[PDB]
Amino acid sequence: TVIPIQHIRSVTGEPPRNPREIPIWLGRNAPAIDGVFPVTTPDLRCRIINAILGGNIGLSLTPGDCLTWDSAVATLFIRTHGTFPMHQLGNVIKGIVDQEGVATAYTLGMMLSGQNYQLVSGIIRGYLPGQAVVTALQQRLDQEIDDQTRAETFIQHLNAVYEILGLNARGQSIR
Amino acid sequence: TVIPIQHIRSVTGEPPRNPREIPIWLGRNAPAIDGVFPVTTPDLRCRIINAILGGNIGLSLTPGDCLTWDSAVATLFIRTHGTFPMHQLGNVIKGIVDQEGVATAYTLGMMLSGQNYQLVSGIIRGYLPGQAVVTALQQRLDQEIDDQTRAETFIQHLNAVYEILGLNARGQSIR
Amino acid sequence: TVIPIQHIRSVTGEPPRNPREIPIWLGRNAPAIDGVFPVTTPDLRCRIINAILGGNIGLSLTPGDCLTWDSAVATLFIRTHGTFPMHQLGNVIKGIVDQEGVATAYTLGMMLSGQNYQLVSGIIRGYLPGQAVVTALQQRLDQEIDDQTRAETFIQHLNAVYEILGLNARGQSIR
Amino acid sequence: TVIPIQHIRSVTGEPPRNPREIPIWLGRNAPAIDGVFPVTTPDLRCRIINAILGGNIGLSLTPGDCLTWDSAVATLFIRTHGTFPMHQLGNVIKGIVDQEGVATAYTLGMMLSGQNYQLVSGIIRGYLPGQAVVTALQQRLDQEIDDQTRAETFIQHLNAVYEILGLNARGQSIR
Amino acid sequence: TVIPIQHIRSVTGEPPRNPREIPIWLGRNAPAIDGVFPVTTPDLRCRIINAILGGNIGLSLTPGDCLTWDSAVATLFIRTHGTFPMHQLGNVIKGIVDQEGVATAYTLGMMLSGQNYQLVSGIIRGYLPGQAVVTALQQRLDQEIDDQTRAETFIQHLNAVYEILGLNARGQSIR
Amino acid sequence: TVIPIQHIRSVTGEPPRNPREIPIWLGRNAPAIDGVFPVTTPDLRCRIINAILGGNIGLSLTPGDCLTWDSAVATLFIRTHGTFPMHQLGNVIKGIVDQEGVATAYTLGMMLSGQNYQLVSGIIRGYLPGQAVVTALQQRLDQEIDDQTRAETFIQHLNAVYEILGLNARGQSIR
Repeated sequence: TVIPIQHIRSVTGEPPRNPREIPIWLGRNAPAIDGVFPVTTPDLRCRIINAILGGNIGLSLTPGDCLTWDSAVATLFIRTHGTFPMHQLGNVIKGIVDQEGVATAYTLGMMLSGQNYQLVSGIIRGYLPGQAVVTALQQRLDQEIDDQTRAETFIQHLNAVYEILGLNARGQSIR
Repeated sequence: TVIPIQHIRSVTGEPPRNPREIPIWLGRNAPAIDGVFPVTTPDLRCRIINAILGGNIGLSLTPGDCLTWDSAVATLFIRTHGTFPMHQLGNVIKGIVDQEGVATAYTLGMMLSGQNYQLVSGIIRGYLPGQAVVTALQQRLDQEIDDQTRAETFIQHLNAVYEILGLNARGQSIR
Repeated sequence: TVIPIQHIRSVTGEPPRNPREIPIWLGRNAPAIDGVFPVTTPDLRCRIINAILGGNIGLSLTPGDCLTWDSAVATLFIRTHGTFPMHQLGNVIKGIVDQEGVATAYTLGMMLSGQNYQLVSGIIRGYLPGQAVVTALQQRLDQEIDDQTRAETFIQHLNAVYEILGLNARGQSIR
Repeated sequence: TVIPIQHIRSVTGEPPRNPREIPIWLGRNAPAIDGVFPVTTPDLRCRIINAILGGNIGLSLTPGDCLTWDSAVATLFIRTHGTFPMHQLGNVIKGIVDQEGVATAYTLGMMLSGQNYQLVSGIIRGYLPGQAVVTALQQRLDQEIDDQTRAETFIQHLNAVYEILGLNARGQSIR
Repeated sequence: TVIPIQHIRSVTGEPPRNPREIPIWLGRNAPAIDGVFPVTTPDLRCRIINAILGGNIGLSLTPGDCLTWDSAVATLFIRTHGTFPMHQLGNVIKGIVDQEGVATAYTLGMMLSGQNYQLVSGIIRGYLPGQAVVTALQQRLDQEIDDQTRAETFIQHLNAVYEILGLNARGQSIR
Repeated sequence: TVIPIQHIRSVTGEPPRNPREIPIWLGRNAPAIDGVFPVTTPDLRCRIINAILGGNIGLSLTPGDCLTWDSAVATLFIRTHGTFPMHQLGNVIKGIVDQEGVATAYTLGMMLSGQNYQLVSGIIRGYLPGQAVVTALQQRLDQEIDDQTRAETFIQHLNAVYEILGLNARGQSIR
């Protein structure tokens, strides 16, 4: 095969030069890249990741690393931050909430941790924008069946509760 | 099934930064997008929209919100301006009437509103060129049988009235 | 299908900024476009025109408008100039013969005036380049059996008289 | 069905601005265009000329005119110069020998005249660069069996005689 | 086959202006090229390198010189610097562990030295990043069988130790 | 069967205007051209060269002249510089020796000369750096059997001699 790199690299754009911003940059373009091209085999994830990173030192992956987007995003964290990602999940989540917003930090949160709803849910509930929201969001997530049902319906609920109070993704008033 | 994003960007350009300026940019550039690469289902429209807006998780859509290029546009306007933003919808429409004219202000307004004949009809009738037009246009639309039918035959009737009086699109004379 | 946009756009160039000029510009670059990519169906004209004129939602066409290159140019004229009273058809046509010449002004002239031969034939007669050409043309049109055939063979006969006298499209001498 | 217009436009270049230069510029570039992409039908030859010229010029041809490259080059000469190319054949050939030398002027002179070897040879014999070149070239051409084959091997024989005297393509002395 | 050069040449970028900088630039950018287009044979490595470096008849390789990317990078090194004697292998390697770090310098030193594991292991032990690394790495290599296994397990151990101590490739702490 | 002239010409660039400068320009760019697009038959070599030099009939090769790249470049040298142009071939060569060193000069200087070992050997020996270089290279080349052999091993032996004395490519010291 040959990967359509002309296209994939228009969705994504050019990467950040500060190289401990990279795992979060690749983390939040992954959903888009999967729409524009079906990435099925770990060989193609590795090929795509290595193409879009270009000439950066020590930052090529192996197909061993790139089994899921998570596993890859965790491996590029370990080679930049030095630590494992799940020895500072708290600080990383808080840092994203402040720049990008809750629905972003939720998403990267469950890439880095490894689809651990319990933990990431609890760390986020900390950084929600005001007490009122926290109570609102909680009663919606308590009326699902399982924690498997809650990890699909979490963004759907946050987006409904922010409509009522009139806030804007980054958690500021529209009003 | 490679969505050719590089070509679609060649025609539309880059979307704005200030995400209050995204919902109209998407309505304006819609019939260009659809000429380069023709969409068919909601599925594809989702995959195209998300890929254009890039690595933005906050303004990401789902198939549910994308039956039509209008349903997509409406959903984004409620996330950015909030519901019942009637003073702002007043202001985006008054702006267009001055640059473009009333038949453009009508279609963009009706797109951003979720095809709300009653609201947008009302706003435009305050920005028409002079008392005699308002009255002539209304008498024609009142003869029509229901509100679905008025929304169909509005640009039609506005033209007929503007032609008699000898105005061009921007409501200035050609006699 | 797959419309070769970035090739078509290399060949035509950029559409002019004052949009009153567009309609005559889409006429001159038609036989170039048909070179690069043969436009068969009206659905394909719409797609190509819409992608060229970019994010200008004022000028978007439908299959309904663009059946022939001349139908499409006629519509785009109406929207940039306005619908005229018949008594002013003369003043539109004159203008065009000074830019483009008689064969242009005839064709648009019949589109704008419900394809009526008597009116626009009678108007054009006035603006030909010299007495000789006028009588030269008539005799060829007076051998024809009815006004239906005259309406077809008008361009054909006009070119044959301009050949003989040694005149360019604008009706001046080639030297 | 879709011609490679990107590749052909690299081989030719931009057309010259002064349109009395166009009909010879197209004669020089023809045999290279035949190499890059094969041109078999009139309908193809038409399209390639119409796309190269580009619509700023307004020199559109038809599948009747573009039958053979010489018939196309013939037609464009009339619509710029106003005369027939056979009105002054000497004064065209003498021009092309003063810039590009004998082998260009042989090649366009056969194009304009309609493969009239007997005439074009008789004209160019006058403009050759010195008595012994003339008498040396006319020894070789008199040795070959017929005139069909003389017109084939003419440039093959000319390049030889320029070698043995040490002149370049523009008939100047190399030393 | 024809190779996708325009795509490869958009992922790597322009090669540096000083040609002593070229042989390492090519090592950094190898994995990217393998991403765009998987390079399988020595032939295809040659074709790709020769096209990227363009007009340099100076640095053009053959299939002999490029079996593996590490052969090419060595051959290109010998040209741009010159073959140097044993006592100068010190200043070559120290120069590189400063730019790129131990893993790069080990692989090139083993290549510019005819795989002299005792020499290139000895020199690299002076430029390791702290005494506790020097000692930890030694123990792992020591409990291997012979020098041939030690040569092929070196980079495996280096990285394992660098991981525990939490260093990046350039050999500096990131915690 | 399209020759892709836009890809080739993105790697080589635009050939120089002064027709004396061409033969060496095509020598330098030869390996990069066959990197982008693999030639095989003499036919295709002919077709690519004529496409590049464009609408230039004065420098137009035939398949007879194009067995190899070198055979083309020799023939084009003889059309522009003369037969036995030995003062001229002196200065192209000494020129390249003072920018790019002896090993390029031997390779280019050989193509321009149609692989005339004894002539290009002779020229270069008088630009080598110092008397001790000349004796040693000569002894090593003399130990060879045939004159064909000597031209296969010439660069190899230059670099042995150069590497004892401790010189780089450009005849500069490396101590």
